[PDB]
Amino acid sequence: SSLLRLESVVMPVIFTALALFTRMYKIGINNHVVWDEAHFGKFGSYYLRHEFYHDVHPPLGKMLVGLSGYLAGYNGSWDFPSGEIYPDYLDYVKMRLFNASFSALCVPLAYFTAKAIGFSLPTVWLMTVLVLFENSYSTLGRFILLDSMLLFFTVASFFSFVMFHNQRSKPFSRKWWKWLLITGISLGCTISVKMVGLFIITMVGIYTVIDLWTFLADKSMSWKTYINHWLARIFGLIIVPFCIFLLCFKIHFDLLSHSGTGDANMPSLFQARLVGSDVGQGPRDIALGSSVVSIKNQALGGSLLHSHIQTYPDGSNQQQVTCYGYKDANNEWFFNRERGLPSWSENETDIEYLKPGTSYRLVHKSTGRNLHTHPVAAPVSKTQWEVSGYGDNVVGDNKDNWVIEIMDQRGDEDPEKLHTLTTSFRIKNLEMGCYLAQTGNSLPEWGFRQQEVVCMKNPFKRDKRTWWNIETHENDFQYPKTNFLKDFIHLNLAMMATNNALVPDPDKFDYLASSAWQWPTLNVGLRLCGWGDDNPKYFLLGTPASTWASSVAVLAFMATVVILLIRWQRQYVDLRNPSNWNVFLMGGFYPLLAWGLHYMPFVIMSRVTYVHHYLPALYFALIILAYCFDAGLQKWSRSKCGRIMRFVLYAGFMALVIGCFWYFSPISFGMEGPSSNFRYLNWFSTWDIA
Amino acid sequence: PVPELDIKQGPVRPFIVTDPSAELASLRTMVTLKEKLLVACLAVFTAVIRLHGLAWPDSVVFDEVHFGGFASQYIRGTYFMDVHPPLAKMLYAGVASLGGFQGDFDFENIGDSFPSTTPYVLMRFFSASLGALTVILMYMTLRYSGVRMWVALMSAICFAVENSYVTISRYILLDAPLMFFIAAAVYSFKKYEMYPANSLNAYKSLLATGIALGMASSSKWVGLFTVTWVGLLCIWRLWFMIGDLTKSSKSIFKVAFAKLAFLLGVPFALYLVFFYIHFQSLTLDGDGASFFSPEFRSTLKNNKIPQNVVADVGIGSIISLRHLSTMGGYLHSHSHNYPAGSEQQQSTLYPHMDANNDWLLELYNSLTTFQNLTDGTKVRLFHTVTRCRLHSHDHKPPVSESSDWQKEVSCYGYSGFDGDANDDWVVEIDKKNSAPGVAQERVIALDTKFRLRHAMTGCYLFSHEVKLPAWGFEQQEVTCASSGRHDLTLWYVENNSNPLLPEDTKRISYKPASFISKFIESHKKMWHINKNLVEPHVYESQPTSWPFLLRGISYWGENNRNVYLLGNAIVWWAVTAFIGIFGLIVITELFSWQLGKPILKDSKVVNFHVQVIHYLLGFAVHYAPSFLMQRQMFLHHYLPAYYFGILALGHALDIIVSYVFRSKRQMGYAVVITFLAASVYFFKSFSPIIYGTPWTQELCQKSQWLSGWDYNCNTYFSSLEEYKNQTLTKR
Ligand SMILES: CCCCC/C=C\C/C=C\CCCCCCCC(=O)O[C@H](COC(=O)CCCCCCCCCCCCCCC)COP(=O)([O-])OCC[N+](C)(C)C
Ligand SMILES: CCCCC/C=C\C/C=C\CCCCCCCC(=O)O[C@H](COC(=O)CCCCCCCCCCCCCCC)COP(=O)([O-])OCC[N+](C)(C)C
Ligand SMILES: C=C(C)CCCC(=C)CCCC(=C)CCCC(=C)CCCC(=C)CCCC(=C)CCCC(=C)CCC[C@@H](C)CCOP(=O)(O)O
Ligand SMILES: *[C@@H]1O[C@H](CO)[C@@H](O)[C@H](O)[C@H]1NC(C)=O
Ligand SMILES: *[C@@H]1O[C@H](CO)[C@@H](O)[C@H](O)[C@H]1NC(C)=O
Repeated sequence: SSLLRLESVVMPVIFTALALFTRMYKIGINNHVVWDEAHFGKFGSYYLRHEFYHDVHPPLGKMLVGLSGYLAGYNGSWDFPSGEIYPDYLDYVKMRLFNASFSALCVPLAYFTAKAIGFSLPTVWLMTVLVLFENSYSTLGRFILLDSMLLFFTVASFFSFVMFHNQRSKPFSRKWWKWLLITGISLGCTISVKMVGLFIITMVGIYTVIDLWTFLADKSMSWKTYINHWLARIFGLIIVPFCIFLLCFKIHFDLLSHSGTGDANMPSLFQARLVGSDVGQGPRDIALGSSVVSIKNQALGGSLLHSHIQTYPDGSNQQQVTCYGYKDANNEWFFNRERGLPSWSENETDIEYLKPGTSYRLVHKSTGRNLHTHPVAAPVSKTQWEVSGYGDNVVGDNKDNWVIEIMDQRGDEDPEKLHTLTTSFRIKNLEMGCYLAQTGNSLPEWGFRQQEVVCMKNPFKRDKRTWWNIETHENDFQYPKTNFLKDFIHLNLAMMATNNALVPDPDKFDYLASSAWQWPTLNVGLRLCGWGDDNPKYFLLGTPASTWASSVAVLAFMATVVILLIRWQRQYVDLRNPSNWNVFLMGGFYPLLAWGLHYMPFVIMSRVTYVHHYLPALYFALIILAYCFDAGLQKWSRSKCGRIMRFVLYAGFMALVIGCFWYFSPISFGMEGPSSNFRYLNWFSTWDIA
Repeated sequence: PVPELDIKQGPVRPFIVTDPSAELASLRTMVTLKEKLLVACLAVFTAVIRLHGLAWPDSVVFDEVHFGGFASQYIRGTYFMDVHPPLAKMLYAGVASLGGFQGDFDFENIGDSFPSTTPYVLMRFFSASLGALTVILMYMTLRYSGVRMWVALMSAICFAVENSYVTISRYILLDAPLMFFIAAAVYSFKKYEMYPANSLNAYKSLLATGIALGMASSSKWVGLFTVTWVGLLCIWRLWFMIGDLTKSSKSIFKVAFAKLAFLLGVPFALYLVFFYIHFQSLTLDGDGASFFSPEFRSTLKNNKIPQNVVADVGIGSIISLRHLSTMGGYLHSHSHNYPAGSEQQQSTLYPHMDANNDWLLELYNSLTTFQNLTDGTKVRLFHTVTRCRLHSHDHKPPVSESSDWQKEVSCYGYSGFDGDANDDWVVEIDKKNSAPGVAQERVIALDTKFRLRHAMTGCYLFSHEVKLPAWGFEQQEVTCASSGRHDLTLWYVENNSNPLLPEDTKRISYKPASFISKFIESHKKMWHINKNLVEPHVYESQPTSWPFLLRGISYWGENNRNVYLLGNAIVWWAVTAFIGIFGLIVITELFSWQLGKPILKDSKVVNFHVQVIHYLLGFAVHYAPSFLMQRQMFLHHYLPAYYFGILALGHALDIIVSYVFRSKRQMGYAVVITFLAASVYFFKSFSPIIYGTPWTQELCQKSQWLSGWDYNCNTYFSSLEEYKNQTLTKR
């Protein structure tokens, strides 16, 4: 009618207004860098200086922190330490205003989310005051984080997901393609802010597999229409979230182009392309005798060619030739002529350029041994021989002859000869015929814990372990542009490598870390800043009216799918009309599956997990609690005393999350006192809050 | 053999009843004389094949040193620690002592010949006897699963011929009693399938599933995966009992509660009883209980754990701290210097009692008083032998040197001449992990558990499970760490003595290990070794390399003979070929089902897909959690899952005979007789790799089909004649 349209207009701006109030009320009061504002603020400052970095998370969160800084009149010149005060030019009020505007847009998007998943009108209000009035969201929405952005594109992912579900009855319409492409864009932004956005794509992917499954059984659907469904779902649910992800790494690579911290996580050609370039040389590439080089492995894990002065305890008592991964004068190498010829002299006049396919003797500079494989096998891998260093310019054998073979050229110069950084080369022995390789495995402590170097007889030419490149040249030129897809793969493998390096040791007590069972039931919270009486002090935990009742609603619904499934097998006809099945499935079931996908990887994985990882998982738990208020009180809409009991039960629990948000309002709004004033909301132990 | 489906019309859709008649019980048991004659014939053939040439490898074989030596430990009574639950080692101790075995032979390393005092051929007879009975349990399991008589006979003869079970069951190993009790669990549960689930025969089958299932779970922890598999099949069967409408709800809860009671009560009861026989028979204390708590060791006989130490400790007492969490712990300092840091006197964890574990409690500031150790009383730990304090200068750690936390602690100082504030240690009693009473306030030996905070750096005294190889070998590291784990930070005092206390002092001793704490502590060491059992082994395999039978494990090499575990590859590759073909045909029956065509018309195809979802699910639950393990594992961990693979392959041969060749069963029996004939041919060619019987080298080269499996092929001679005129060495 008219009153429902009136609440439909004036009510989203009341919840939007209480979202802007709830998330922006004491933004500029703490006056110090906080929990991960020190990290993600710094990463946002890397874009404003256009300096390269490496970090675990995908860039669209950090690019939105850079866009959060460009709107603040800030040039990135201040790195973000932990704990320190702000300089007066860094207007952090616009940045915290920006992220708290993302959570303050996460609230009305939950309003229209709950409007889309059925939900008779008091349920939309309880779910909007439920996502709105919460100290976990308004605590972690207050700051320079990409948890507000992960939460925002998770809510836009579920919202555009149900708005895609609501036009399944008229497929291939304008609304169908609209919310399918908006679901693709929001899912792609959900990965590209943080890599745990694969969880919502597991949920929408399970919905898509269930749709294509039930579209196999429709008798009227032709095969042309069904193949149009497959191309529509792989396009708008696979290609578009991958095109947004690739576009985010295109703005990541093409935006920042200088050097910075964490530049060493790249292949040396991409590091040579960027502006800083402490790995490149202008005029000349390589020559014979005078070119002092350091050979680098292009394998993921290989390092510089090293030769320390200790000799082999297991071998032919020659000098150890291993691989080490830092700058050293023992990593210096050069080239000498083959066996039978007079060697290099320091008073030559012709600067000979090196020729591939020609045998040479690779001589270490600071020590003076010839690169050689000798008839003692490798110590760890007993399949192949062992690489050593023997003799000088005249003492040795015919096995000292090592050829140079071109494997790949990056153009912009002569491809016939060996070069620096533009010539990936394999090295093969002449008499034996083994290719110089590197397994990457670790040696025992006799070789000072360095890399194992093997010389395999027949590896393949598609092997990355045999590919070496020249990095240093020691006695007008631009390096070519690298392949963008290859840099995408190498940078995602470096991100996954830092994820594997993020696994904690069990001996160090990380005070801030938590386990996933503590995030519901609120066993522990999270201390975001310094707990002195000077600064206002924040604390991450949910409002215990929302997430206790919400967690017990996930337990009460996860044993409602089972009860309705047992009663389904017992031939009961549970959900009669398509309306209440629509509210069960979209309002109830896919939030149980999105809760499970957003939560159960955090209880399975071996990684440092904190309280702020439950914020996307808590949202679907709050949808589940909204459903347990929706369908659980649907039968009370028919009796008058049941109707009045229904509205005072909705108003009772809504007043409970109002009063329990306001009672715990100091732990998001500041706790400006001396931290002993706030022991009244220290309800349990392990809530280290006072 | 199998009846037609009895489907009935519910109020919405048709439902299938789950109450078999007594006819289904009579069709699938040994009701005739010909079937008992062929079970007796398969028992003769199996008892010849599984027990041929026994005690011909008359030396210890791979991991026969382990479970044989542990059987010797149960005979001698000296306590030991192994990864596994006790029943299939204590059971070899009962077979051994039943055969006249009195310890007396440490099973040291592979190749040690048995003396003529140890019964090994009787233990080998027990292991290969249970490995023979699992064949007859595969026949009866298969017939109870609903299977033609002759195809169960030829599939079970095909299982007696399987090389991997003859090797794994012939020797003193763990997978032969384990495989017997898993096979008896699926035996008794498939016997429970065919009974109407209310009668007394069905509850006898649940009780036999309980004692066999939990007697598998108590022999090796992969039996817990058979508990999981049986439980998922209980979700299957209770799901279809919900689907049955003629069954009342009280009947479904009676089958569910009695199913839960016989199938989780009786496994947990038998598991606890077998650990009670473990703790009750293994009473002596040896070097095996060297990494157990001193309250654990207080139950054991002939202890060196100190009893009746002085409870109330005072300032001026020669004491000895012991680390709580890491079992190898004492504060230990002796006259050897570090290789790094400041190269002062080292502070280590030495697990045994010395005089170098002794420390004085002296104040920062020896009177005639008894100033108690209150909470926050800063003291200086004065080592009484080498005349030094405990000093925590901020230098590099010895072996955990990559540590921004974990500050290094040492021992340096002169009594009366070099005493500074950096030798202080504030005693902070943890009031939670200490027992209540007087010990919660002040320091009582054995009863409180305090934490030594350094008074000038704010860091706590810390240790963990990393030793020191430089000097004082096999001794761990003492550090002074901030933000280290609160579990690894606790210290307590034992073996204290001061002159300023009378001889009528209230002593204290340990609370000696109530059976629940004994059980839980033993399982924390089970899980602790089992998770951290990382050794570089040359025959170690990878779980995705098991179903293709590449690179099997080796067992024994002596006197121009070898034993090597590679399975019957023409049964192995047909098992996993049937995992692939059954996955493909169940995908094409899902898509062909929903796409419009009707699937599952004939009842034999229905019981085929039902029992191969059952058996394939047994393959899934015994093989997929071996991917979820960060430890080493060999080819014989696939083998419980491979038992369900050969059951499902049994049903594959049944669907070749019984459905796809209904009109011409001579071709179905022709396919099964060529498969069985090729299987027995693979056994006959690979018999000299099982029994340690002689090959020739020109055929040993030809037998290596894949180059992946490699068993020292130059060990054999060039002809079989040279073995008769040959003497053999004995180690
Ligand atoms: C996916 C892994 C799941 C693993 C766990 C599985 C189940 C445990 C979860 C919940 C168990 C509660 C089930 C109550 C169902 C009420 C349905 C109903 O109320 O209807 C009952 C049906 O009786 C049943 O079938 C109940 C079967 C119970 C199954 C076995 C229960 C497990 C035993 C306890 C195990 C531990 C449980 C707690 C675990 C946390 C009344 O039907 P009727 O015959 O009177 O009317 C005839 C129908 N006409 C009128 C249409 C014809
Ligand atoms: C079939 C429906 C019945 C219901 C039961 C359900 C499933 C039963 C079926 C198979 C058992 C599932 C076990 C895998 C579960 C974990 C998945 C996993 O992870 O392993 C997968 C693959 O594993 C397998 O090779 C599956 C083997 C299944 C048996 C053989 C299948 C037939 C294939 C040969 C067909 C021959 C030709 C046919 C025509 C003649 C990869 O391993 P990964 O990723 O960990 O390697 C990473 C290791 N790093 C971390 C160290 C790098
Ligand atoms: C409830 C109903 C409705 C019906 C009742 C149905 C029912 C009977 C049960 C309800 C259905 C149900 C879901 C049960 C859950 C199963 C249950 C009780 C418990 C979970 C069991 C588990 C799967 C896991 C936890 C245990 C572990 C400690 C597993 C670690 C494993 C190992 C590391 C083994 C190592 C041994 C070997 C591999 C290596 C050494 O090998 P070597 O010899 O040295 O080389
Ligand atoms: C960045 O802003 C600060 C703040 O005034 C200023 O001092 C500095 O010069 C600026 N740097 C650049 C490169 O603009
Ligand atoms: C030290 O404190 C304990 C705590 O009750 C007390 O029993 C003991 O008598 C005290 N020591 C002396 C010498 O009073």
